[PDB]
Amino acid sequence: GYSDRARSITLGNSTITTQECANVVVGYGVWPDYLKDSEATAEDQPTQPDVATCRFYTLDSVQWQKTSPGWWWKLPDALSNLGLFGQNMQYHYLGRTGYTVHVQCNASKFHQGCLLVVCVPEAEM
Amino acid sequence: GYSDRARSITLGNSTITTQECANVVVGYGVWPDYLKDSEATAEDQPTQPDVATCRFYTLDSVQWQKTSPGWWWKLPDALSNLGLFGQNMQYHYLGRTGYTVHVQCNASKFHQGCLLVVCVPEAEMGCATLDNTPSSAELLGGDSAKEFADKPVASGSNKLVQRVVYNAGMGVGVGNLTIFPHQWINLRTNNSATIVMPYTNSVPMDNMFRHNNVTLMVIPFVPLDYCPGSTTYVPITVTIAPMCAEYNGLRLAGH
Amino acid sequence: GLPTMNTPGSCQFLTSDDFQSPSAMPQYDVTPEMRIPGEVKNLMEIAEVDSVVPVQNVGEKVNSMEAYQIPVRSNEGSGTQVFGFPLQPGYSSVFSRTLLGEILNYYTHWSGSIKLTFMFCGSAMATGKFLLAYSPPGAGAPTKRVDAMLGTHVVWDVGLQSSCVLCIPWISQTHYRYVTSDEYTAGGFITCWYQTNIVVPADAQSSCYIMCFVSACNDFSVRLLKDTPFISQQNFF
Amino acid sequence: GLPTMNTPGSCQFLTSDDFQSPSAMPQYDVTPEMRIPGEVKNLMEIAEVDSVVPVQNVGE
Amino acid sequence: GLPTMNTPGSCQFLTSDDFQSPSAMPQYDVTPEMRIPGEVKNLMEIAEVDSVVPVQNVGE
Amino acid sequence: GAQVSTQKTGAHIHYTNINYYKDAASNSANRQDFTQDPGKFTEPVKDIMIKSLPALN
Amino acid sequence: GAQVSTQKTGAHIHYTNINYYKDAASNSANRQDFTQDPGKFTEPVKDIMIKSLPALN
Amino acid sequence: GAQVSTQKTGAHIHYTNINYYKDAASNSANRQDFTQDPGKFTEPVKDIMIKSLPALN
Amino acid sequence: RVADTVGTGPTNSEAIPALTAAETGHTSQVVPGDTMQTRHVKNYHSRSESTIENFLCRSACVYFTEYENSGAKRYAEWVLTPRQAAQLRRKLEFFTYVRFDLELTFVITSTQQPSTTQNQDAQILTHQIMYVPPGGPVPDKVDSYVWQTSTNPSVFWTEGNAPPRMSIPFLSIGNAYSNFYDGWSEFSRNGVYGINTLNNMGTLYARHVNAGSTGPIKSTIRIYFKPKHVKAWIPRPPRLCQYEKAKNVNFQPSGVTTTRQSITTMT
Amino acid sequence: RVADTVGTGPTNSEAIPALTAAETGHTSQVVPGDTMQTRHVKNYHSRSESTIENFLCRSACVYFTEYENSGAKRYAEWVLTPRQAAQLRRKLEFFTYVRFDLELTFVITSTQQPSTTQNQDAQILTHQIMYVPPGGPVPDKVDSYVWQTSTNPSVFWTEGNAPPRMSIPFLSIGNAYSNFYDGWSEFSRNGVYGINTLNNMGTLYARHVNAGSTGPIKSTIRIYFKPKHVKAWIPRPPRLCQYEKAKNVNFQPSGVTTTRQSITTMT
Amino acid sequence: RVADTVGTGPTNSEAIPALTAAETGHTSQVVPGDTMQTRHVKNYHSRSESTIENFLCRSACVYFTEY
Amino acid sequence: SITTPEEMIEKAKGETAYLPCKFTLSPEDQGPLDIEWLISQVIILYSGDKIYDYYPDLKGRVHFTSLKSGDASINVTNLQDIGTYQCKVKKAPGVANKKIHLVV
Amino acid sequence: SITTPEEMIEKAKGETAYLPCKFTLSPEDQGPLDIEWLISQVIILYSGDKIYDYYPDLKGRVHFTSLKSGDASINVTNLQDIGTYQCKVKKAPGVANKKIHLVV
Ligand SMILES: CCCCCCCCCCCCCCCC(=O)O
Ligand SMILES: CCCCCCCCCCCCCCCC(=O)O
Repeated sequence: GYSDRARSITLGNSTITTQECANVVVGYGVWPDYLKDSEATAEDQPTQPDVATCRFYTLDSVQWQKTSPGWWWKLPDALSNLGLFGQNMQYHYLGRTGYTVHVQCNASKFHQGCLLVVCVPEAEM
Repeated sequence: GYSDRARSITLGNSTITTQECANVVVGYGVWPDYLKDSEATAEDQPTQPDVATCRFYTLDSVQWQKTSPGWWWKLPDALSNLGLFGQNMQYHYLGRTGYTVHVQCNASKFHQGCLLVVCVPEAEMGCATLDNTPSSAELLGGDSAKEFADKPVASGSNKLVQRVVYNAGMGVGVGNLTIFPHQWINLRTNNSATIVMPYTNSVPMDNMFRHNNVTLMVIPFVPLDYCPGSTTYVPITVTIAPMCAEYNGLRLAGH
Repeated sequence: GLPTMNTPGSCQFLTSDDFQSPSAMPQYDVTPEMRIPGEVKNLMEIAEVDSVVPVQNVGEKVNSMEAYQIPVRSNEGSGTQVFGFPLQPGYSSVFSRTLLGEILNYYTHWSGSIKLTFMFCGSAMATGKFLLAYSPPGAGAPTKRVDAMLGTHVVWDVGLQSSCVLCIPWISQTHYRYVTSDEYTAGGFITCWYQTNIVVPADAQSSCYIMCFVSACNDFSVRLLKDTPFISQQNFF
Repeated sequence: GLPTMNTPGSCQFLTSDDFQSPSAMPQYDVTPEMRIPGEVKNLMEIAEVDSVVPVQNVGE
Repeated sequence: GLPTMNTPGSCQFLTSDDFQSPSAMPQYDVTPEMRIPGEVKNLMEIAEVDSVVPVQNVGE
Repeated sequence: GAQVSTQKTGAHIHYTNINYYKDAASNSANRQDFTQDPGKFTEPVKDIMIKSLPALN
Repeated sequence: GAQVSTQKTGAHIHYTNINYYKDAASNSANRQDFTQDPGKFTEPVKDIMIKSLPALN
Repeated sequence: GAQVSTQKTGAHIHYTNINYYKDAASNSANRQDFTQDPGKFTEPVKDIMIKSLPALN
Repeated sequence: RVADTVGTGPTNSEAIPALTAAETGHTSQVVPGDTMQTRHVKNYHSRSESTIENFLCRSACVYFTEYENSGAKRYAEWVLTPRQAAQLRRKLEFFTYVRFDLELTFVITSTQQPSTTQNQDAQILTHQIMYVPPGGPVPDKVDSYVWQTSTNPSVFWTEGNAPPRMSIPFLSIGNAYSNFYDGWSEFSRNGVYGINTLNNMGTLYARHVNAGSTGPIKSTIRIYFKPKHVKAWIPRPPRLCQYEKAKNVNFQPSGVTTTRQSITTMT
Repeated sequence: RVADTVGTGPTNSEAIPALTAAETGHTSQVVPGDTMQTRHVKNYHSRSESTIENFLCRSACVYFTEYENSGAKRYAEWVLTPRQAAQLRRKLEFFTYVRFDLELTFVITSTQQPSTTQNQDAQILTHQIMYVPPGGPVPDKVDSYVWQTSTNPSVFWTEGNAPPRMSIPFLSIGNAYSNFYDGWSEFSRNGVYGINTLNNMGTLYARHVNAGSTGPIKSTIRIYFKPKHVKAWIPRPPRLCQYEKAKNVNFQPSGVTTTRQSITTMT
Repeated sequence: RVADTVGTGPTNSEAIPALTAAETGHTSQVVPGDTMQTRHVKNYHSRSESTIENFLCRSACVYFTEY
Repeated sequence: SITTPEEMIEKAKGETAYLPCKFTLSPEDQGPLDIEWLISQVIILYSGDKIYDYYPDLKGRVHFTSLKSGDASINVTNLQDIGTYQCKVKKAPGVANKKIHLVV
Repeated sequence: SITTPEEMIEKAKGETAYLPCKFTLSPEDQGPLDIEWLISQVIILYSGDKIYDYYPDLKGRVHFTSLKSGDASINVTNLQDIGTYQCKVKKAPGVANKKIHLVV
């Protein structure tokens, strides 16, 4: 007997644990997988580090003030200079990958606020 | 469907009920029982009141201030003057018993503090002087608090006991005192701590008046804190309940 | 007269030999064992228990109960360092005096994992997140939260369950490590940063403490019995 | 020449040891035992007997 | 006391003898062997290999 | 009446032993006694605590 | 031709012994001979005296 | 529990041995271990080279 | 033998092995495979050298004393106690109650003392070691009738052979030796406080059977204890403060540990 | 046992056992019967004395030191290392990695030193040898409390008996001893370069338990290593240049071999 | 091995184990269970060290002389 | 084992000074008993079951309070006497001593 | 083990001479630390965790750069000082020494 508010995620040598959370949204009902042999086009063999890239990278924090409009990040551009994920994409010509976005904002009972977290594909600006 | 945070203990004509608690520690995995026929040595028959002693006795409370080092109690010496438990041990020569220690400290969400509750068997304590030994009525206290003291006790020709909290009066690290059965009271979560201790000794029965089996210690690792306005007087209360107690060698009263 | 021949190593005394010897008290009746609770059969049952770690052993804190406490507070920033210390269970000032560390001081080699439990000791209204990280040797101590993330880390979220466990695994080239300070068999570094910031409401204390307990996993081992460097006897007491 | 090795505790005399020793009078014929009454096999048969106690051991 | 007798050659040290001796570190757990390539079991495997011969070892 | 036991070897032999005294406190030490039970010191609680489930629910 | 006997142990092991002389007064002492009979010194009467009954009726 | 093995004799006898310690690093050396395999140092190639055939054809 | 590490993979679930409560004693039984991805690794390491028998069963000097063959100090005496030294005492004080057989070894060495006598051609010295049980007669002098050792166990040694070793059975009226005692011997609770009350191990006497020369000679005896067949109960924390006396646990308060420079300092 | 020679006869064929390519490592596996006529000869020669065990398993002195019974130098110390001597080191440096149990033997001899004291009638000397593991306390003086040897293994010897011998198990954190190491202990690559980085064998201490006389006496101890149960990997060429230091492979360039008179000279 | 103590209870009867005659040598063979209530106690104590062999078989100096 | 070996006693002048040296004989200790009082050189001596009365100033002033039972205390008088008194009790197997500091 | 035991340092006059003696303590070596600087007769001495300032010409000129960590170097000044300096570091189990030649 446990509480659905508690969740743990383990990827690579990294873990995150939540005491209060809502749920996990799984995109369009699809869990990310590898490229099949009937959908591929490139002939040469792919590399798959499998552990040195697929872990958790923590970006710089941002202060939420009383008059902040909002923030945006490009997921491919954000991890360009971080760890071995950046190095692999630098040397290679073609890269295919999926992601997860854990956003953490903790406040006391007295504090009141609302934040919308959405992922936009082809978010041309 | 209930919550594991709620517990009730019934002994004799007494009960305790907790709304918030951690768990129950059961000593060294042993639940206290009576003396078998292959482990006994005394011939004459034991007495077993079974109800008039094995109940809950509530000792005097102690104020937890912002600068309290800690407190210690001798479990055999503490219940010497309380109820029929004291009277039975007075008349008899040999006494064998087990105990439980329910320590209660309740504070609000705003209050923050940490308390360590540990039972130490054969907790021999040292004297301030290196040549002499601690006097009685200085180490022992009847229903009394017997608090510790940050910083060393002065060295002179006096049977004073060394009360340093960091050495704990035994000359060992205060942190490593987790080797004995211990429970932590965290004001933000745990409100009380329950520990069950089986009889532990190198002999089957022992004279309760001249020997102490265990020493209960309550030490605030993290101090008590709050903001102006909240309640300042925050007390700690201790209840002890002898379990499976038996006595032998009835004679004239005294010690 | 059976003809025999004495080999080298006769009539010598060995501090560690296993021979039989004639009893000086023949036909002695020992007392029948009674069941005393809590029997120790191995020293690796004393080491698998938690022990408070003096992380703040700075200045005169060692002469106070303040050494055990790790001070956390509310600051106008993020990614600041809470604490950090090397992974030397027998030699580091931080672990030399804990149960497991004291046991290691009687051995030359040690090999296994290490559990580090952290308990939050603030108000029940205060909330926050911490990043606990372990970095393998090769490049120096991480100086930023970003450098620390690249190593083994766990993001701890304070809630109903106050404690958290970072399990430092066995990453070594050799099979065993040296209890004594050595450079070939180096340990690593263990650091703690602010994943977010401590959030406190009004009329509550914004300066909290954490406590750290250290123990061994189910795969710990030790070797080469030696003499502890801690005890010193001037003369027969 | 069987190779052996001497352990500590050799060539010592123990007031309470149990070893064999070469008899100095070989092939000696001892006298045949006769049944004498009242044989003691343990010292706790001498102790289970009553003995007058000097309680008034005062002065002369 | 088993009667024995010491033969010549006792209490001597031989640079090339084969005896047992009491271990100074009792119940020691050695590291499990790993397979390292190229194990030598005899010195006549080092000798069956070719080696360049200095035939013109004249003067400097 | 001799006892044959196993020698302490590495991983990845038998030896013989006879008792020459009648005292049982003259024998050699018992070095090969590998038995552990840390469930007394560690996990000394009444209600069993599963690892995956929460501690206090 | 060796004799195997029991060692003296506590309550709540075997040992081996061989005789190397031909004299029977060279052997070791007989320490394990536990036989008592105090009915000679204590209770040395002719008519048996039961415990519960009176001595002289 | 004794082991009987063969002695080193000329060409063109058995001996007895017992282990008296419980350590496995106390026994005598292993002198009679006659096993060779020079196919590692000599002939360390991938494609096997027969003697009679040419080396490089 | 130690447990082998298993292999786990990526996980997204409600299970929380890491998050727990240290308020309860319950030492978390988590393994690395719960907070990261691990590979399968067989572990052939064995928990053998850490057993209490291998820990305690090694000889350790507990007391060394002198005597002469002329003058005033002609024999030596020492009540049996393992608290004279620090190394053996600290190791034994990891536990509250211990129960073990004891193997005793002695090392006796003589030394010719400075004098002015001439023509000193000494003979081999023989030494006698005698034990007196709690209550036995004690020798007033070096030629007392006590040395007849009718019942007391004794040992004679001629200088030059292997040291003398004897084995002693568990001697106690209790069911275990007590390293720590919290209480008094007298009921009135006014007297000796501590383990001293329980201890009763008798006295040991050593001396020269013969003079052996006309010049002075001083002999020294060192005693070595080895615990065999060990049993131990209720473990307790190791001694931080240095020892002061042999009868009690009197100590001087000292720092919990050594100090560094900062809280983020790596040295 | 060695292979027996077979018998061949006259041959005229296309087979070419002799002609081959030494560009490939392939050491030609030709036998005399391929380039001449041979007779059948049974060979009872056995390849027994050439095995690594028979090669390495022989005692060999590695270090001898002195101490006194009076004055300043009262005890001796030596970090365990087989590179002190040349004969044992050269034989061990035929291989890169070795793994063997060690048998230790000591030879202790005393000598009465010149002085002017009178009436010197000495007693038998007893010597104590003590081992300190990498991290153990080391004795500051000759009467230090370190010699209590509670856990350190030690040995006592009375002058006149067979030498003292003990057996040591493979002690290493690795899987094989390394005779040669190419690298550094520090990652920054600026410090000690060589095997010295890997070595960690502890220290050995020897001393007189008693003085034994009024005149000076100097004792000397010689240490003897015997490798048992040997395993060896990856052979390497024997040392040509003479050794210079014990920590490194520093050498002085020397001639590949000795010189003769001509290229056709037979001497 | 020594005898084990048994368990008795309250008794009101004509039996008189305590009352006896010491005029006769008859050493009273009474046990504590006859004059009080006792509990059952197994006794593993053994009468071994008291035998005449263990009592007398120890070396003892009888005479020392010079020449 | 003499209780409170380190002790300081403050007694006013004109009042008899009471010095207590109570001891507990060890079971191991079974030898002739000797009790000696030192003033820092002796004031009184008990040996072979005999009491001897050593110090000219304290002659006729120092006497025992009880010795065989286990109490070897003295009661001094006519204080003027500032000094340290060491009570040394001797048993053949073991020995103990207590030092008392007297002011005025 | 002191790195570069044989070393030669050429320093111009009027420039402080920097002499470096960095060492790596052995795991076997666990004893009291002593650092001694010889001029070929001492300029400075570090012993029992105490620094002593020996040479009249170099008095008030020789001082350590850092010792406990593992660096025992000195920084001399007012060169005129041509000589050989031997840095000898002592641990109870093992000892090491480095000699530096200074020109002008
Ligand atoms: C010549 C004969 C000598 C025999 C001497 C026997 C002395 C035995 C002493 C045993 C002491 C054991 C003390 C253990 C105390 C403890 O473990 O706390
Ligand atoms: C009195 C006890 C003495 C015990 C001393 C044990 C010391 C063991 C030293 C082993 C050294 C082995 C070094 C091998 C190095 C190599 O093969 O390259």
